[PDB]
Amino acid sequence: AFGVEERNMVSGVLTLAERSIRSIMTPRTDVSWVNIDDDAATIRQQLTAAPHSFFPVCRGSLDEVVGIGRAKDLVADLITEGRVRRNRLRDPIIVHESIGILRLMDTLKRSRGQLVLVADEFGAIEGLVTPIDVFEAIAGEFPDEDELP
Amino acid sequence: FGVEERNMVSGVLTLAERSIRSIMTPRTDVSWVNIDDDAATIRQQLTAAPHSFFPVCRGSLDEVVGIGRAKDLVADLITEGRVRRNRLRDPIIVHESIGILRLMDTLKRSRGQLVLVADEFGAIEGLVTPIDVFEAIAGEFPDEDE
Amino acid sequence: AFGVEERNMVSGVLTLAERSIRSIMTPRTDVSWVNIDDDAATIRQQLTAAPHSFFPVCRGSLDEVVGIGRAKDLVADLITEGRVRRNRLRDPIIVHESIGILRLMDTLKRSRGQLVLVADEFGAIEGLVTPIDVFEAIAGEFPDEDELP
Amino acid sequence: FGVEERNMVSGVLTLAERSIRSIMTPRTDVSWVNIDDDAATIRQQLTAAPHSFFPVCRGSLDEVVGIGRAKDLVADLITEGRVRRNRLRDPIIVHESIGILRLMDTLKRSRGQLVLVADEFGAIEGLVTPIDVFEAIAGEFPDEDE
Amino acid sequence: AFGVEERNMVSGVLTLAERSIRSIMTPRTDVSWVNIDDDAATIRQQLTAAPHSFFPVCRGSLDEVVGIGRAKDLVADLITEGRVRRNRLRDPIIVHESIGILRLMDTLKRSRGQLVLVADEFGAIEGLVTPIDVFEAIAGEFPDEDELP
Amino acid sequence: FGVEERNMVSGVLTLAERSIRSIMTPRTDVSWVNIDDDAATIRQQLTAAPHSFFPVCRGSLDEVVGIGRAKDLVADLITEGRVRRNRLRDPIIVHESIGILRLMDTLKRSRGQLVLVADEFGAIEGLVTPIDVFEAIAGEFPDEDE
Amino acid sequence: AFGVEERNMVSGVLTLAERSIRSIMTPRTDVSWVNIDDDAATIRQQLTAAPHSFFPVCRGSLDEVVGIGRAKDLVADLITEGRVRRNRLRDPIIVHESIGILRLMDTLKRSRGQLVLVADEFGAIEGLVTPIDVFEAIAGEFPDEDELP
Amino acid sequence: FGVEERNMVSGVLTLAERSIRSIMTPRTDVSWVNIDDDAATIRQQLTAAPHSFFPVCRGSLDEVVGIGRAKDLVADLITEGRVRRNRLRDPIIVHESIGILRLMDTLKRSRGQLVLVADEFGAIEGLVTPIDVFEAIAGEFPDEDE
Ligand SMILES: Nc1ncnc2c1ncn2[C@@H]1O[C@H](COP(=O)(O)OP(=O)(O)O)[C@@H](O)[C@H]1O
Ligand SMILES: Nc1ncnc2c1ncn2[C@@H]1O[C@H](COP(=O)(O)OP(=O)(O)O)[C@@H](O)[C@H]1O
Ligand SMILES: Nc1ncnc2c1ncn2[C@@H]1O[C@H](COP(=O)(O)OP(=O)(O)O)[C@@H](O)[C@H]1O
Ligand SMILES: Nc1ncnc2c1ncn2[C@@H]1O[C@H](COP(=O)(O)OP(=O)(O)O)[C@@H](O)[C@H]1O
Ligand SMILES: Nc1ncnc2c1ncn2[C@@H]1O[C@H](COP(=O)(O)OP(=O)(O)O)[C@@H](O)[C@H]1O
Ligand SMILES: Nc1ncnc2c1ncn2[C@@H]1O[C@H](COP(=O)(O)OP(=O)(O)O)[C@@H](O)[C@H]1O
Ligand SMILES: Nc1ncnc2c1ncn2[C@@H]1O[C@H](COP(=O)(O)OP(=O)(O)O)[C@@H](O)[C@H]1O
Ligand SMILES: Nc1ncnc2c1ncn2[C@@H]1O[C@H](COP(=O)(O)OP(=O)(O)O)[C@@H](O)[C@H]1O
Ligand SMILES: [Mg+2]
Ligand SMILES: [Mg+2]
Ligand SMILES: [Mg+2]
Ligand SMILES: [Mg+2]
Ligand SMILES: [Mg+2]
Ligand SMILES: [Mg+2]
Ligand SMILES: [Mg+2]
Ligand SMILES: [Mg+2]
Ligand SMILES: [Mg+2]
Ligand SMILES: [Mg+2]
Ligand SMILES: [Mg+2]
Ligand SMILES: [Mg+2]
Ligand SMILES: [Mg+2]
Ligand SMILES: [Mg+2]
Ligand SMILES: [Mg+2]
Ligand SMILES: [Mg+2]
Ligand SMILES: [Mg+2]
Ligand SMILES: [Mg+2]
Ligand SMILES: [Mg+2]
Ligand SMILES: [Mg+2]
Ligand SMILES: [Mg+2]
Ligand SMILES: [Mg+2]
Ligand SMILES: [Mg+2]
Ligand SMILES: [Mg+2]
Ligand SMILES: [Mg+2]
Ligand SMILES: [Mg+2]
Ligand SMILES: [Mg+2]
Ligand SMILES: [Mg+2]
Repeated sequence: AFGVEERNMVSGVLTLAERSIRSIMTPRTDVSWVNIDDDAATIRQQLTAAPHSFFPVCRGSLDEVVGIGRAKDLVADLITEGRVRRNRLRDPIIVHESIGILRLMDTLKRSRGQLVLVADEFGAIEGLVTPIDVFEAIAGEFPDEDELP
Repeated sequence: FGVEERNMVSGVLTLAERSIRSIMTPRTDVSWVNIDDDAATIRQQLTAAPHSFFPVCRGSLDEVVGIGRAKDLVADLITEGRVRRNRLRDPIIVHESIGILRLMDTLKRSRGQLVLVADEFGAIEGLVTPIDVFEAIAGEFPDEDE
Repeated sequence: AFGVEERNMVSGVLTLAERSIRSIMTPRTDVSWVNIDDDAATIRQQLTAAPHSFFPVCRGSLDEVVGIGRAKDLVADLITEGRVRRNRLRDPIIVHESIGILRLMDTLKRSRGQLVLVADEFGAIEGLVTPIDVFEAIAGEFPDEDELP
Repeated sequence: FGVEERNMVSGVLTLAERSIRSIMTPRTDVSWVNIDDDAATIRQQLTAAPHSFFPVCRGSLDEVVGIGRAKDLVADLITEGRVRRNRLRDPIIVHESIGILRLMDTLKRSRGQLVLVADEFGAIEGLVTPIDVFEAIAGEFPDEDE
Repeated sequence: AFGVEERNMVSGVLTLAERSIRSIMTPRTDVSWVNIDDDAATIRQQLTAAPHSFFPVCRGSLDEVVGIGRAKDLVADLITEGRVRRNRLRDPIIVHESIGILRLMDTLKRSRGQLVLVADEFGAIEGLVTPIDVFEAIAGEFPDEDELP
Repeated sequence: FGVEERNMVSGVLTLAERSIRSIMTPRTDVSWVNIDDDAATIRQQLTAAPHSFFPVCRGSLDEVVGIGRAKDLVADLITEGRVRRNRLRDPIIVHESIGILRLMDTLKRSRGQLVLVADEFGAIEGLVTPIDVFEAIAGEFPDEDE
Repeated sequence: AFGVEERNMVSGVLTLAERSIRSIMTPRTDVSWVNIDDDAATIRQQLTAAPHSFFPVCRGSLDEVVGIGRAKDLVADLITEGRVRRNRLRDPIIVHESIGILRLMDTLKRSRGQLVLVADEFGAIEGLVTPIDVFEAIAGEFPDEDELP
Repeated sequence: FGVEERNMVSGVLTLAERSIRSIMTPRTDVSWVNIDDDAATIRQQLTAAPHSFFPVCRGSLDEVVGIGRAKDLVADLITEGRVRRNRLRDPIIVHESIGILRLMDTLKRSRGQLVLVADEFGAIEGLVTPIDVFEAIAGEFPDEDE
């Protein structure tokens, strides 16, 4: 009744509680984030080149997060107003890496499509996670358009 | 405790038995862009919906021209006053009968783009993304507007 | 002799004196304004994307109004000189929101096509108004190209 | 007082009786761009006139190619040395006999663009914007050069 | 043997010594100058939009002249190096407006195709002049591509 | 003194008697761009010469394709690796027999662009700008390399 | 058995030890270098316009070298992130001009395709060299795409 | 000492006797871009290899479409999602039998671009750059990955 795919997924589920958030998250070095101080042309190019829809919007560096922006809203602001509208950003959802995957899933269920940032106590961004990252731990890779197929 | 794992295992072991119809976003809930709408109408639709990809169609849902990314559509609508057809992505379309395991292989190859479910005559029955499959294993991940 | 359209317009006229400027003006959040400190490419994009012909030109923020610019003149300056020519701007016409619509109409008649800014005593811009905004209070919506039809 | 309201009400109640001819900017006062003029001539014309939209024509007013926004025309003239035809807006044109109430519906749909008034043979009789109708109700809103 | 054209030119010659440099020069407000602090895209656009070949290159404002640049050299620098190369600029030739046209002609003969700046004792640029400006005083207008024909 | 004026008046009164041949830059001194040269060669030629406008030709001077502005040619050569033909200006060409007064009217209409002097078979005899005429009245304004 | 080409190359080899690094290097004035403080559009244009693959990446001026960048990596960073990623740069290899060509060849053999900078004791960049520069001293010119053929 | 010079002189005096085959990068070691690969695959290939120029081919090495510069290919892959054919450089191709001296003349004219070595039927045998010739005189200049 069941085959290799199911067995692998069941194994995945039974190891979630042992794996770290660090092991599944998109790491700091691969975070795509918008520097609100960049010029409109630069940001616009970045938004179209990335496969992602939500972006931390920050002032000068990744750790200086002002909010989370939706690409489709950001592009509109940048074209018509020449800058990101700060008051249109969503509040970040942020967790510590130590909470583990089961607790993180509860948070992701409440995040309504928004990425979750992983940060230390001093506010340093360690990475970010979405439901896809957890699902991959169960069912295997769903690579982005700019990742190996 | 241990319940979350038990429930997820149960979910996995019933995947091959459930239909695509039972997990997909149904036709009635599809957000799609009518390329013949005026630009202000489409712009409003795009910001109001929570989704990032939209079928882009001429006049009705079944008349699919391509799949558009909202962030690209928005820029075109503002700078060109219309959706640029030649910027749209090719649709990925499956028949509902292929089952969830086969659909998962397709979704892995879709690289983030929604997959349309259509009959042999081209009628769109719904659409599906990896989240829809994940929900069958792990419970609901409600959209912003749900 | 008269029908629904006339009755509605007459009702509109007979309620002008009761309605506030706030209720008819384009509000602060929707003001399209040019930041004289932005680069030429950014401003040029903003001017072509907006349906409007006149723009407050400001230094760094909306409240820091230097003058009112005509898009067709601004585009020329930006292309040929790389910047807005400050000395070519028109002096702003500015009223307090409390003056009411009848008095505002007198001002609009004298403004010769230029938008009127609505500001508080401390110089904070609350909005802007043109004859179209008053006419809409009488005759119904005349939506811009980027507003719902 | 109360006079402003009385006068505006009187204006409203005589709208359906007045002709489009009586409120429009007449042919003799139309500012239009001759696409065959040299760039410096058109640039000067555009800055000197108070208007934002111009019929763009080949050789004479009746030979309308499209409607141009001054801010767009200016950029083309400087960067390309000529008016780009394919950037012009489609003209909106009515017959003078349709009356002011019907014209108002057209103006609401024109989204800021002037409406041309022309006869059946294409002769341009004048043009009209919402301001021209508003003046019939509320009195004059003189242009910069009036 | 001679007609209206000759008579007009002879009149022009016989009034040169009475006319001021101010009356023939391109005035300050119409000087096209490059701000070395502008970004490459802005300057490049300015150079192609202008009909002129030589440009004062200045730091922040017209009066802060660093040298005179040749458009064809400037464009090359801007594309390949992203900035104007200061050491490639030519030294400015500068006169006071009071020297009169006959003396200015001697200077123009020595300027080898380069525009001459007209400045006051405090270094404020009042305008610029080339042989065309003097010739126009004799023979009538030779308008630029962006001037009325 | 008074000599400068006397000499300039004498110059004016002999203009209608002098030939275009006698004031033009002769064929042998024409700087022209061979569109078939490699980009580095043309770039070097453009910086080395003092002139701003160049006939752009295919293989030989008489095979004129258009007139190019150095600042435009340079950008094309760097970004495209070649001269873009469709960016060139239309040549203005006169016969040497028209005389200086008529040539002056042409130069006034050329808006800064050099005028070519050619025979009926298309052979380029030289070129002329307002400076060449001015020199006939006022004495030499030597180029950087003269 | 041997002809003019061989004789010339042999002469070249027998004079290497007498020639200076200064005589073969690309001099300071012709170094193509990336200013990490420039905007993405400017740098991108510079990278495509130059025939070179490796570039010193510097902060504000050539002497302030942060590392050596590979064009293909830089372009990717600039498009997707809007800036050069400093941590992806290679460490510079730097020699003093006095070491002579034979010693420099040993260094070039170890540089694995990366250009070698020539600098004084105070860190002023005098030029840069690759194996092509040495080979030209033996076998004659191999001009770049933007150099005379 | 004096040995480096002696060895280099020996190298020079055996150039005309050595084959192109003996100095070229052989077919098996050619890095080439398959234009039909997906963008992420090509992007990874380009960053991983130490080389700057790549033959760009359709399906197999012999099906050469053009030569691409990595920095240009990368930009196209990110902005367009594919290699733009019309941006590629024309290949320079020689037969292995022409010998090293003649090849050096070709390399001097190639302006930095690799030269392909192919047979009369179009089979690519290898490729060569000035470094390959220099190594025959002066010893190895190993690539980053060698
Ligand atoms: N701004 C971002 N920067 C880096 N990675 C991101 C970003 N947003 C999403 N991701 C990653 O993209 C992958 C797919 O996640 P998904 O929820 O489908 O987002 P999206 O479709 O917006 O990329 C996940 O690995 C996720 O961690
Ligand atoms: N255009 C669309 N119309 C209707 N539902 C959609 C659309 N795009 C995605 N969905 C649904 O939204 C839910 C979340 O899917 P996800 O892949 O996160 O897409 P998104 O973030 O773009 O909404 C899924 O149930 C999916 O089927
Ligand atoms: N710079 C501006 N920013 C925001 N709204 C504006 C601006 N200029 C005009 N408007 C609004 O545009 C609408 C139409 O006004 P109108 O006088 O026709 O100006 P325009 O044609 O220049 O847009 C009115 O609601 C007016 O308040
Ligand atoms: N191109 C034009 N030629 C002549 N009159 C015009 C033109 N455009 C507008 N008008 C007139 O200018 C007056 C103000 O109209 P409005 O809609 O404010 O346009 P604008 O601000 O562009 O002049 C109206 O009487 C209108 O008919
Ligand atoms: N940088 C400049 N800014 C403004 N006017 C200029 C400039 N350079 C030349 N001119 C003006 O252009 C006109 C033609 O002069 P000319 O010597 O032919 O220069 P060019 O061909 O470079 O424009 C003259 O009126 C001259 O004063
Ligand atoms: N392409 C060219 N080849 C040869 N002579 C030229 C060329 N362009 C201009 N000249 C000559 O240069 C002199 C100065 O003319 P001018 O109009 O100032 O041009 P420019 O500043 O571009 O050299 C004149 O004698 C003119 O005939
Ligand atoms: N960034 C650079 N700036 C200036 N010259 C360079 C640079 N990189 C290489 N060169 C020069 O280019 C020529 C060819 O060297 P080569 O090793 O083939 O590098 P590339 O192919 O990257 O240009 C040599 O003269 C070398 O000194
Ligand atoms: N696309 C390629 N595939 C395989 N080898 C290459 C390629 N390009 C260059 N080479 C080899 O790399 C070595 C260094 O050559 P060089 O001209 O410095 O090129 P690069 O710096 O681009 O690798 C030479 O042996 C040359 O044959
Ligand atoms: Mg990513
Ligand atoms: Mg989602
Ligand atoms: Mg993962
Ligand atoms: Mg991934
Ligand atoms: Mg939905
Ligand atoms: Mg996704
Ligand atoms: Mg849902
Ligand atoms: Mg608006
Ligand atoms: Mg108006
Ligand atoms: Mg309103
Ligand atoms: Mg409105
Ligand atoms: Mg008028
Ligand atoms: Mg309007
Ligand atoms: Mg009027
Ligand atoms: Mg000028
Ligand atoms: Mg000159
Ligand atoms: Mg003059
Ligand atoms: Mg002039
Ligand atoms: Mg010459
Ligand atoms: Mg000139
Ligand atoms: Mg001369
Ligand atoms: Mg170089
Ligand atoms: Mg190399
Ligand atoms: Mg050398
Ligand atoms: Mg060289
Ligand atoms: Mg290799
Ligand atoms: Mg090379
Ligand atoms: Mg090797």
